[PDB]
Amino acid sequence: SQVRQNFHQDCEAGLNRTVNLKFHSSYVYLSMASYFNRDDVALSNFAKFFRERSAAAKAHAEKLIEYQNQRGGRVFLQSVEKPERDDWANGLEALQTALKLQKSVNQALLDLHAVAADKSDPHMTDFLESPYLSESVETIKKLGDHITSLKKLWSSHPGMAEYLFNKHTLG
Amino acid sequence: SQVRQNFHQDCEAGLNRTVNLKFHSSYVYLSMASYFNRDDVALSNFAKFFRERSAAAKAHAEKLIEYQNQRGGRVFLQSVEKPERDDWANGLEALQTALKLQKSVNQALLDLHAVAADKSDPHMTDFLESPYLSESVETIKKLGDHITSLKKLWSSHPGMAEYLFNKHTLG
Amino acid sequence: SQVRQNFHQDCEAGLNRTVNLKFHSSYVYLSMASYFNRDDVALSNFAKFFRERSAAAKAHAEKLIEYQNQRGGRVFLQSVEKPERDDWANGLEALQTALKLQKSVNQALLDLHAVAADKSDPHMTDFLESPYLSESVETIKKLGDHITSLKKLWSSHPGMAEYLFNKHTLG
Amino acid sequence: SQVRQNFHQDCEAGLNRTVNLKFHSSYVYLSMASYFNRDDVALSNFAKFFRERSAAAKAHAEKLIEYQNQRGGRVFLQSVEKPERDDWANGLEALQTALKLQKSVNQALLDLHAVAADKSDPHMTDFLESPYLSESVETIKKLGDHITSLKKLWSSHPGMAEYLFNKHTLG
Repeated sequence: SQVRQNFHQDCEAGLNRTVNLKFHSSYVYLSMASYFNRDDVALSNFAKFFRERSAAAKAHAEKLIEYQNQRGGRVFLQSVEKPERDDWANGLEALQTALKLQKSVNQALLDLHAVAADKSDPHMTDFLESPYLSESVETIKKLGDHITSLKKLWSSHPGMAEYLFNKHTLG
Repeated sequence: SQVRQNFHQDCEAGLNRTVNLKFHSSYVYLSMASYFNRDDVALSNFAKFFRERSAAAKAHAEKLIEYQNQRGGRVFLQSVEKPERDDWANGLEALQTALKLQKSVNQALLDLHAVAADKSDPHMTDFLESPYLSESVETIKKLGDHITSLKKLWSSHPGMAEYLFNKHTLG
Repeated sequence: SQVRQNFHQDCEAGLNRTVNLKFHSSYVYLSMASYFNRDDVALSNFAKFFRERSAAAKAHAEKLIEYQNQRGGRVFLQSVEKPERDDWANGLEALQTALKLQKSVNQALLDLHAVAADKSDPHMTDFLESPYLSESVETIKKLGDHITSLKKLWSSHPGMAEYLFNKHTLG
Repeated sequence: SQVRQNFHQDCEAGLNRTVNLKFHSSYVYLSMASYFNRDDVALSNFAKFFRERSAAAKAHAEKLIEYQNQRGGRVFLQSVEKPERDDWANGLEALQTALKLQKSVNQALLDLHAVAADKSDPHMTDFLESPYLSESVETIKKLGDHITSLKKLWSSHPGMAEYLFNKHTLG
């Protein structure tokens, strides 16, 4: 590629693994969003919250593909694995799963950053820092906060907990 | 000082002790505000409430320094002692601590007022009355009211209590 | 903390030392601001300049506390030491002291950055770079410029120097 | 007087002495204002500054007369003594004279306040505190500041001092 410069094979490869990871998390969140819109769950604001999480992950995957092109790397798309579950049990459990999800995605980004730094690619590290890494910690803190608030209410009445939270926090 | 007139040493000294007191209470409130923003506490409106309490105390300290200058007294700043605790347990406890804090600060202001009156300084007593003393009783009554409302809810479920109050009263 | 990830003890500790440092510099500047408002100094724009320096340092300390929370670290506040002097002699001397102050604070930030880099924390280094490090060099250059301009005038008449500068540069 | 209530003879008498005092200070300031408009002095902003000082004193005298009526006391006007000088030498000297003037007027008000307090008249003390006493200290501090700034410049060149100050401070 007449455009490629100071762009290592490992950073190119790591970039492709990371877009698939982003697509998978988006799919996981779409699943949760759909689950909360079931007539037997009916927590519209929980569903709305995960639709946003999904859209954001989808957008990140798309920007990574664009970055691959901008640097002269070549895009290779892999199949997107289905979410691990079809039923998400409840609001607290869905929320807890997402925290783990966000942390493993955050770990992958840190790893990609490390390769970029190790290969001396200041353009990629700068690119990965904002808004990717910053987005991760903000979301993780937000999710962490939500889990704490829901746990408090849960101790009293889980049924009333989800309803109150769905309305006053996610609404 | 070519400006000094009818300004006693004790009122000058008492003024400096009181600014340090104001700075300390501001620091105490900053501590509480930070505590409520912890991912394991997550009571954003409680944090917001104490940020206001802090800013107000900081502002009072600053106006007292200005008053010292306006009268021809000389400002002497002392170190600001750290808050007594790093952990504030919970919403009710933080609220109760603040009531005591506000009352001891209110007592100090009454004492400063008494010295000013005793030294026959109508400018300082007038200055201390509004908005300092008036600010104190308004805040004390507000804090007293909040403690009552939180105690009611607390009897049922503390977890749900903090969440409801954080939303409907402090929000 | 369910939120903590890739956040080292040293970066957490260094963050707490740095907020205390920021609080102390803010206190130093408040002192200078008050000094210039004395009826026997009367350099209102010098006072105004240091009130800004103070407010900015206070704001930085507050953002660092927020960063500590966002990463899952725990805030520990220490006492804030009083400024080294109560009298700042004159405009040039106050200005020179501030340059040293800003440089030692800038050095501390570079040191904190080095620990973050050494521990491989791209989120913290990115956070420290803008706007902290950038704020430091801009302020240092501004202070350096002011000292040069005041020195020129000083050689002729210090009395007239402070008055002219207070009006045409700081005004 | 069908209106008089809790109004002592001494407070009534002290009120009349104080209006004459206010009228005299107004006259003194009119004199200074006129002096600075002389073709051989020509410091228009100094003149403008003293016209304001004059108008303010005149206004205070008028409000005191109104207060006398509102309480059911009876107004007795005395002759207004001419200012002590016709020539005010220069800007610094005029400024210094005014500081003394303002302090002796401030002392008289404190004395009147003391009689009111001693006679247990909360309406008069409240009336004397704002805006009379507060006006006094604000003006005294302002005058004190101006004298300091002018002294600095004076040390270098008095001629240039008055000109610069007339333009940059009083303008």
